[PDB]
Amino acid sequence: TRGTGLMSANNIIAEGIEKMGVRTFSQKEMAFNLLGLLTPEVVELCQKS
Amino acid sequence: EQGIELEHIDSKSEFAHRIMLTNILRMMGCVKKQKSARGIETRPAQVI
Amino acid sequence: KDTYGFSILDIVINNPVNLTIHFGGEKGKRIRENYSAMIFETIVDGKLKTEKIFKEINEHSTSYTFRSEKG
Repeated sequence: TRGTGLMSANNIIAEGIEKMGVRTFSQKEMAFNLLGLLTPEVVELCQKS
Repeated sequence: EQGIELEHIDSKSEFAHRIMLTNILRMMGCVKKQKSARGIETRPAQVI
Repeated sequence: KDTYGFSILDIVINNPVNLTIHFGGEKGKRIRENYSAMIFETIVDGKLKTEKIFKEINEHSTSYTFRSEKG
């Protein structure tokens, strides 16, 4: 996740990492991913196991 | 924690470990105790 | 408690203004099914008219609140 206190020092190689065919995330994208885990369907899934 | 290799693990790393694991388990435990003291069994808290 | 997720003793002792039932987990889902099943059948011009009590409660409901004014 580009831009955090835990990863900021690595923004400069994110482009090459992506050239390998991998995806880096902005903080907005990662937050959207995480909020995906609070939808009713995933919430019910978590209550299952 | 930057530049702290195996032999540098000291006070700061122990405190960071407390924050990022031990007190997270304690926070889960505290929520469990509050919910059970009130007999709440059907409203679970999702921990991310 | 087992069937509808509320204690009658609690209502008698404390008389709450509002009471929320939570349908979380397996027990919550069973209680929600109990709520969903019950109905208010009636006869209209010599014909059955099966209504449903708790029209707000469906299979996507996570809670239900009983309301009142003073208890």
